Amino acid sequence: AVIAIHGGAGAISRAQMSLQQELRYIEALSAIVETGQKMLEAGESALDVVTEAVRLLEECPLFNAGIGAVFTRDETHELDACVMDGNTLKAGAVAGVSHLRNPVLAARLVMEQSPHVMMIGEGAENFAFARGMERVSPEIFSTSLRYEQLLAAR
Amino acid sequence: KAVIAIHGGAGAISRAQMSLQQELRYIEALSAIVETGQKMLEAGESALDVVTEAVRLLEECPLFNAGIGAVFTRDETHELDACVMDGNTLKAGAVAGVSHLRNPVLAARLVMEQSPHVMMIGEGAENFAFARGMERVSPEIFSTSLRYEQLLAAR
Amino acid sequence: TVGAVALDLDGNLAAATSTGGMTNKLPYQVGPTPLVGAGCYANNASVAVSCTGTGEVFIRALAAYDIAALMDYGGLSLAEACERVVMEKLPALGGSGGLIAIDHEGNVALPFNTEGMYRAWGYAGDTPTTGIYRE
Amino acid sequence: TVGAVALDLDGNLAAATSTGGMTNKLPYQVGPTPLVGAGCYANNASVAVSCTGTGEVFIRALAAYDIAALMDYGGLSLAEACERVVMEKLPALGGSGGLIAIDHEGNVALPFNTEGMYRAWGYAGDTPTTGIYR
Ligand SMILES: [Cl-]
Ligand SMILES: [Cl-]
Ligand code: NA
Ligand code: NA
Repeated sequence: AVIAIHGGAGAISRAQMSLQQELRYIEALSAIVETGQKMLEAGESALDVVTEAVRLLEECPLFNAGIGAVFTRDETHELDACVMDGNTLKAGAVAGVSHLRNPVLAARLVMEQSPHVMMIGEGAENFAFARGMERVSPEIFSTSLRYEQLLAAR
Repeated sequence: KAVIAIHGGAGAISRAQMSLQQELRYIEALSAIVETGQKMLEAGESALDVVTEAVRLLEECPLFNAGIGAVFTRDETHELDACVMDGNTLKAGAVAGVSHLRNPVLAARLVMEQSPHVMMIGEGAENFAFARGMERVSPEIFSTSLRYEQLLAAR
Repeated sequence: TVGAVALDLDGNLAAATSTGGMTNKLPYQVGPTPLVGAGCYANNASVAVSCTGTGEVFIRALAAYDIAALMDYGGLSLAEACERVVMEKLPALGGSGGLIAIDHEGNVALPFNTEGMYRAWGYAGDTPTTGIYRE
Repeated sequence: TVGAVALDLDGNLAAATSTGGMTNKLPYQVGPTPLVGAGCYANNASVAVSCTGTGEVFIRALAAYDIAALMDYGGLSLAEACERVVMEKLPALGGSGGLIAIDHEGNVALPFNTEGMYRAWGYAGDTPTTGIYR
């Protein structure tokens, strides 16, 4: 029984980073993987474990998902998530959502409470809201650092 | 060895429900579109242009649930989806949830050919297509009395 | 749902699929049609595929890419791959429908597990075949 | 993009992926994350996969499902499959990124072709490994 997590691949620069900066990411990754290991050891399901790990990575503002999502061309946030259960081969996915704090929880709702597999935008939001998931403003996802990366990319 | 295949959908096509005249309307549409594709292939047109035109014809054909003759949603609207893939470059283009584009497969090919993207959705896909000079339509043009009668039958 | 697959005189494969989805669908539901490897896939190295059927099962089963992978990696013939996917794996997930496929050798397949599939195919310079019901 | 894969004590596999996409993306452009077999795939018979990378290439290459098919049909090990996909096929299409994968046997892979991938893994009741760079 085993977990792996990621917080995204790309041009992460060593000559750009202090050890203290790096350790912020290392600490966040170890705390989330430890939560998952402890859940697995206690006999939680692979599905609950990957759901909670991705929820924590969403909450973690260091990673581009949920809180700390990158900015679009229009200085908005549009989020996507997916989950798949290897036991049932069921899957749920939301694409282009801006008013759901934890897209992975919405993705799991689609998997568990629908046959649809993939829902998009307002439809995905209305699906989740009709099942009591709370509506948020996309402003909660905003961080200074991702805003600086938007200004950098232009 | 050049060759084309087409489909117009799989389902509970009922023999006891259909007249020969009804069946021949489907046979005629399938043979005309497959023959256009064979003639294009034989003249040396690309697989990509061949499947693009065949799917455009199936869209225009109101017998088939794509483009004109699209089924109705719960809200008595039409939302259309399409994909095209080039086996040579492994490029693909796709549009999901579009209501104001006459030929979704041409919008899919626009994404493939005139963007670095694979898939666009909804108004974004439409705004992308309009900005590339694709004409806007009303989703009313997709409506057929037969698909409407099937919606009323389902509820 | 409608679709086309073709192999041209240059040995290129291509596939296309278009749909209005299921009658009475929720707005903003996305079936297999616009999803690479679900409703549509083409690769000069293997197969061009266009699917039509129970939408979700075609996504979960990635039916269009599974034909290709069964052939490319598994060494299945187009016929064996189409049988495996349409007649065994899709029903196993409660999926009904079919697909059309052409491989890089110009073999053609139009499998379906339903009562009918509106379909047609033809070699360039040959007469077309059409069908509705099971052959 | 963020992701998790896991094998539980019942031998079940699951995968999850979540993202805000590319900085400066067009709204209503769709990366691999919500596309089954592109950004996310799990099957008890093979592998659980969560991807992160140049989005279009992961879709065109169906990266997450390709790991599973290369293993299931091709007989490749998880390691061979991850090498083939991330180090050969993705670069061949000009795709950059990586993925995390666990197979039904509890083998784990975290391949990437980029300068870094924020990653961690651990066996239940063992100490976790973390990484950023190559
Ligand atoms: Cl017949
Ligand atoms: Cl490191
Ligand atoms: Na986050
Ligand atoms: Na039509």
